[PDB]
Amino acid sequence: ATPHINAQMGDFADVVLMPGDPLRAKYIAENFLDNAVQVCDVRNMFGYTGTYKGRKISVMGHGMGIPSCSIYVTELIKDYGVKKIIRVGSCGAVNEGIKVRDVVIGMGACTDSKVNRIRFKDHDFAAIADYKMVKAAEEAAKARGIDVKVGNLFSAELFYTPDPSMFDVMDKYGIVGVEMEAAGIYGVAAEYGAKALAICTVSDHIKTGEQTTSEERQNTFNEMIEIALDSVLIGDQA
Amino acid sequence: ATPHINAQMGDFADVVLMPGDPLRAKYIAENFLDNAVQVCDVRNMFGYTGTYKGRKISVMGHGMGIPSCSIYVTELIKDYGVKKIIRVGSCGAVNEGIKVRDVVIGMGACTDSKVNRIRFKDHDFAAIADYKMVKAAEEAAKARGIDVKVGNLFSAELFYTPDPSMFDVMDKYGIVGVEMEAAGIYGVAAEYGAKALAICTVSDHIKTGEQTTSEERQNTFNEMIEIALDSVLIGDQAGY
Amino acid sequence: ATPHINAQMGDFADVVLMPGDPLRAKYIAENFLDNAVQVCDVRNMFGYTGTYKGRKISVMGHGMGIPSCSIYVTELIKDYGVKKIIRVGSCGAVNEGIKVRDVVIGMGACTDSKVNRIRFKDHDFAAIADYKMVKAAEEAAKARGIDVKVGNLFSAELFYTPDPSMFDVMDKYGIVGVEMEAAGIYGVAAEYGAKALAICTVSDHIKTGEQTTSEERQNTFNEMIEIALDSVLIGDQAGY
Amino acid sequence: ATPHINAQMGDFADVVLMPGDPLRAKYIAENFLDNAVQVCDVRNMFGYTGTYKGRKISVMGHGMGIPSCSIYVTELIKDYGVKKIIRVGSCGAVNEGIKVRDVVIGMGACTDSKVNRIRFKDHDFAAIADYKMVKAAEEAAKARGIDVKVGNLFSAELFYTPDPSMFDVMDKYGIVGVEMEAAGIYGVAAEYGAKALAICTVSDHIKTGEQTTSEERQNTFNEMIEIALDSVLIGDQAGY
Amino acid sequence: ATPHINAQMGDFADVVLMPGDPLRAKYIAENFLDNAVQVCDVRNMFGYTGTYKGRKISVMGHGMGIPSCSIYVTELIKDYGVKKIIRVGSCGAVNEGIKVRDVVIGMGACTDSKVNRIRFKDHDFAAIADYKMVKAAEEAAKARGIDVKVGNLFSAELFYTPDPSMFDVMDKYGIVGVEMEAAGIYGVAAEYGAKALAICTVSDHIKTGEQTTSEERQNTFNEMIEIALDSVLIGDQAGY
Amino acid sequence: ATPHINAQMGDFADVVLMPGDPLRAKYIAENFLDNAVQVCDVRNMFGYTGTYKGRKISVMGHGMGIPSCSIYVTELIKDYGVKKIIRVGSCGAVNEGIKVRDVVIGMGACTDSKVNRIRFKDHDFAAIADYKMVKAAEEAAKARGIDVKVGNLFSAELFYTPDPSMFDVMDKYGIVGVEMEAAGIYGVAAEYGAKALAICTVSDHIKTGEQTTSEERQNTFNEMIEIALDSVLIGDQAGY
Ligand SMILES: O=c1[nH]cnc2c(C[N@@H+]3C[C@H](CO)[C@@H](O)C3)c[nH]c12
Ligand SMILES: O=c1[nH]cnc2c(C[N@@H+]3C[C@H](CO)[C@@H](O)C3)c[nH]c12
Ligand SMILES: O=c1[nH]cnc2c(C[N@@H+]3C[C@H](CO)[C@@H](O)C3)c[nH]c12
Ligand SMILES: O=c1[nH]cnc2c(C[N@@H+]3C[C@H](CO)[C@@H](O)C3)c[nH]c12
Ligand SMILES: O=c1[nH]cnc2c(C[N@@H+]3C[C@H](CO)[C@@H](O)C3)c[nH]c12
Ligand SMILES: O=c1[nH]cnc2c(C[N@@H+]3C[C@H](CO)[C@@H](O)C3)c[nH]c12
Repeated sequence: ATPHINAQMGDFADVVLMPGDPLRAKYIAENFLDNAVQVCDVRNMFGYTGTYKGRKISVMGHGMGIPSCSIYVTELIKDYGVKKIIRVGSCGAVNEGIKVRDVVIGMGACTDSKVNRIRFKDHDFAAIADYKMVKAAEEAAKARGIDVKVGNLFSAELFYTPDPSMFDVMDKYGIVGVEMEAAGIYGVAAEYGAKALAICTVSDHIKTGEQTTSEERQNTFNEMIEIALDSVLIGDQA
Repeated sequence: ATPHINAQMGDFADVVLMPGDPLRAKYIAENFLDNAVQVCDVRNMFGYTGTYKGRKISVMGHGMGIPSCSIYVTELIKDYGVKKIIRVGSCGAVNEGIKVRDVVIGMGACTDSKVNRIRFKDHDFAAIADYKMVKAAEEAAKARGIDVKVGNLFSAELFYTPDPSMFDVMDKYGIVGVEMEAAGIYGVAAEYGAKALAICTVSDHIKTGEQTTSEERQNTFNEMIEIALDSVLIGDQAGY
Repeated sequence: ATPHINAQMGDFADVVLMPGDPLRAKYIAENFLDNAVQVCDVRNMFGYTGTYKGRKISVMGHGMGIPSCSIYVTELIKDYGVKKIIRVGSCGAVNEGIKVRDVVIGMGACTDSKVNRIRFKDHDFAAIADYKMVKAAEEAAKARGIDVKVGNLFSAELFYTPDPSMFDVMDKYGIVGVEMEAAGIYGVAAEYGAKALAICTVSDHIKTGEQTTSEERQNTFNEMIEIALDSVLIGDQAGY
Repeated sequence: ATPHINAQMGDFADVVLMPGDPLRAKYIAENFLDNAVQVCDVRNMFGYTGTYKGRKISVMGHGMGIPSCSIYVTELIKDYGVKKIIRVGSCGAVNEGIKVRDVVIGMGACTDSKVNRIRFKDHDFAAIADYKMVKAAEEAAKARGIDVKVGNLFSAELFYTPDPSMFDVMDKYGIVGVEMEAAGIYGVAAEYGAKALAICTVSDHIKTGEQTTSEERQNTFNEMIEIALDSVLIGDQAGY
Repeated sequence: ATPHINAQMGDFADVVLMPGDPLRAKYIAENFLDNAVQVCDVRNMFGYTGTYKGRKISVMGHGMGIPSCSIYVTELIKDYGVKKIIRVGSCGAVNEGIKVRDVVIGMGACTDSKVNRIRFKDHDFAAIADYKMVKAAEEAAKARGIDVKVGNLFSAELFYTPDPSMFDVMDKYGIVGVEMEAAGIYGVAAEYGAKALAICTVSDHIKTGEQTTSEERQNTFNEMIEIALDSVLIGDQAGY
Repeated sequence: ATPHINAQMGDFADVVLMPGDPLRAKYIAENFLDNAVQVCDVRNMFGYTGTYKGRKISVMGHGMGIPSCSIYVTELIKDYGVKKIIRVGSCGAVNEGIKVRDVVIGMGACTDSKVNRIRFKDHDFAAIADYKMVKAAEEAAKARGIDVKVGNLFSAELFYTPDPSMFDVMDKYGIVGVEMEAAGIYGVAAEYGAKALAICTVSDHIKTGEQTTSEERQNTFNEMIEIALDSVLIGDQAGY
């Protein structure tokens, strides 16, 4: 066991879906997997393993923000043999053409965190997803007739930002959604030589102020989950 | 409600103890407070309000790392009228003379986060506790005969750091414990005009490799909790 | 006319292939395009427009390094209506699994340049290609039976670097090739609302020392050219 | 013996009061210590040793600015065996409720200098005073009925700042005074394993433009001296 | 041969004039040198060697921007035995009193590039010319009755800058011209132990918007060439 | 009067020589100027005005380090009408061919200070001397048969540096002397539109350990004083 995960090697599948909300992981396990079993619950950070169409798949919360998800992702990779991480998150939109409930896929993630500069000799690391995982997710979406935008996320350090003018800069630069984790997840994946992807559902609009309820974020973002799960199967086939 | 707390204004006391672990907050509420009631549970981040020797006090988890605790601390101050935050955390020691289960108090907190540079025009903001809160914590510890070191914490971004040589730099500079939150909490406190303090129990020795179990971290760090709660009463005194 | 391009609006197609070397552009126009006409030659930076399998396409050199290519790409987009840029470059390999003449596609581009920090309030801009352009290139490669790797490039400021230890960091982080341009091109595309992709042919192995000749770089990297041109046709398909 | 101090080991007490102004050091020695003797004068930077209530105490100027004071503080600690440094300085107020002649105590010191980034791998070092020294000064002030604010100083590089908008930022973040030294002194004390504290008298109001005369700064800031001296005796107590 | 220069040792003189434009190099070689022969042409980057009043002199393009010119200048110095580089460039004026066709000499060059930080442990390297080269050029100009301003250039990374407000900062600080190369050439010269100088003719006024044609930049900036060539002879003198 | 200078407009000449050490300023005034009178003495920072060969000249200490000298030089320029500042300092050598007592001239000054980044939007300001002042000083030296090196100083923040490996980088980049002021003085001069120069006598060798005494630094660096004063008269010449 680790300080953060009360599980043993083998308890996780080699692919893990990760929302920041452990109650969304519970929702995913109970409603999309067969034979689901809870495998960890330290700090209430619930993780589960079950099967989807014959395929062993895990789902586990990562908490909010880069330093939180970095602990969980690093442990899964280095202690539990995990090969692929798919973050299944929420995000706030800054572009007028991107609506609440749209699904976006972060091929890259910008950030105002220092973590990748710490890794990368204070130069610019382009925090990117694994291409084949991006392609598999886009393809899974198309097959279900779900529209997705593939582009840059922005992984924010401060949800309550003292610099809101930066949202306009994000919009100008084509950022598809604001969250707080992907750039960190992609940094860990590169560091440890694993593969990662972040898929998010727009849960609020930073410009219009439109919101979803805590309950909707927890229980109703089903399209991203279907896309994520199908993309796992597509990945196995190639 | 806010996106992260399903409570109403008035539901929290004006002072809140905050461990990173919502199960530690549950433990504190159930074992140290009278009249305890759970006031929130979004994302499993449990928060409670009760009384300690008659004084209304809340306790709530803040999650791990600066971006997480910044969310919760900001909301408590700006949305729930909270005046004082006492982080009751764990930490790793870098100094050979600081032992697992030692209690330390962060008058200041160093960090490798960018959050305070973002706030402070890319200059060095010294992330500090409120002085009277520090003094009250130290004097609560003295009364109970619990030894404490008061000094600099280091709030790390990366628990699994790619730069372990930094630990010896921290030690050379007198850092008393490594955690992942205080510098962010002190930044929010200054930005929003409130007061904060971080008190931590050493749960790991970073030099030797010693690590307490998950369960120990959750339910057995009683000294810091006693100090924290007594410090609230001390700090309430007229003219303290 | 601009200071760097003596051409008229309309003289370029809405897609432009850009090698660093204006003589590689000449090679491409003369050997891969039909009815090519030279449209510019300021500073010996040759550009041409012709057709490929009926589709109007331009090819123009961008010189070496981020500041050079930034000028040409910016002008093409803002002054010449160009919508899509495909850099067709060379690069150095840092991974021993990657060989001279391998073709790599930069879905992202790391850099030690300050240009994106200048644009992006000193934060980390993830300099990325347009996804549909990456997909079209990878599919064009497959249709030709050409192996490719899709990953991070590193756009270097100093070819003669004072810090060769950085190559090992690049390799550890999975950089598929070192060049000097993509991160700048991707920054311009995003700043000006256009689309870009960099495909490169490995021309040097930085670990082993293998180095192709100038003539080889100029006239013999055909596979990347084939992939770029084919990818334009794929990218044109309605609904792609 | 050192390039900046023409004294011998033993000439300084283990506690040194340090104003920036060597003439304020002379004022202090002549008016607050008994039997003070001058022990150094290189570069006109006067230092003295005498007794206060029989207790050996030194006072010596440190010049203006982080690089100047760092030289002197470093030498005192590493070459003259000094254990505690109490800066007795002036400062400019940025908060309207803070007045000329108010005494402030720097539990922390923010800065726009690069010196601590140089020491601390380019991370944020929270430049803090020694806690017991803060507490002793605070308590000495209360015993004399002198109000003091305990909080963050801001140690500035440029007295004539090109960025006066930063003063508004300091005020919003609760900075109690602007001086030019504490963050550097605190950085030295941590690097060399000693203890330090900065106590300052407000000599300038940065918002209103009020400025005391050079005469006043040199010979009339008596309260901070009384507090500093009393705090030495308080801090000497075995179990303090 | 190198990947950028198809010449051998001995093909270049020990002093090389370098415009960014290889066609300006051709112009110089054809009209100001005797018996100029073309010694390289890779990537269309023309270089020539002839004589001026019997003295062996080379002229070669360096392309646009710091990363491009760094390649060529580094190769000339380390692979071709070159001792002195004289950039003969264009530049944009930011001062009202500096006019198109004025000749300026960069004793130093500011920059927004990261290259010298990369070289100089992230500190500030003052990118400066060789003093005697500055003196020879200034004296050559005076002997010709040509007025020159000697001061700081600014070597820009982005010609199409997203921060035009920086031009006013340059003007306030006395920058005599903005180009894109000098700070990088000066860093290479210092890194490799050679000597360099940048002399530039104002081709654009950034404040007034006035411009010259590409043809003018290429074929008509004669005063800087005459000054540069005269300065080589002056600088050759024993005891200069 | 200012808080740092107890003099009135007119008390200073329009050129001021400035050592860091106010006792060296006294020495210069008493032994090199005619009819010198002391014009200021706040914080023991002695300043004087007299004549050299009939020319009105001032000499005043600036203290140690960039923040200290920035105060005095800024006041001299903006409050006392000063046009030219000649720092007459000491420095440490890092190159094995530069010896104690050699005289060097800082045409540029590198620095690890943040001051010019603060001024210059976080870019690289090349902190340079005024060209005619450098030329006049070099030519004054030659006329006295005094050999001088003209190049980059390094203005250090931390005399007791925690990074002595930086000295090798300085040597590799051709730094002629290490002091603690020039880069600051040059930035002030540029900010306020005045002119400055730093001439320094090597007072110790950072590589070999060789030193000079406090008394030698104060009273025996005559060559640099003679050069500085002579350079004033040369610089006054019409048309120089
Ligand atoms: O406005 C926003 N800023 C930053 N992140 C988010 C997200 C995505 N998640 C939600 C959660 C903070 O609410 C953190 O894990 C990032 C939704 N909306 C926003
Ligand atoms: O070894 C350590 N490194 C960094 N932080 C901590 C802490 C403090 N908390 C505990 C939790 C990570 O275990 C995060 O909220 C920071 C205990 N031990 C260590
Ligand atoms: O070894 C290398 N380092 C950096 N870039 C390149 C490239 C790519 N191009 C080629 C050209 C430098 O030769 C510049 O445009 C970058 C090939 N090899 C290397
Ligand atoms: O207005 C101010 N700005 C910055 N520092 C100070 C100080 C403190 N000291 C005084 C002295 C500059 O006068 C230097 O040692 C810093 C007093 N007033 C001000
Ligand atoms: O307006 C300008 N900004 C930056 N550089 C230049 C130059 C000097 N050269 C010209 C060329 C870019 O046109 C590049 O090599 C730098 C002339 N005008 C300007
Ligand atoms: O070794 C050295 N490091 C930095 N500066 C100096 C100097 C020049 N002055 C002397 C003085 C520090 O002793 C400060 O004003 C800079 C001489 N030697 C050294």
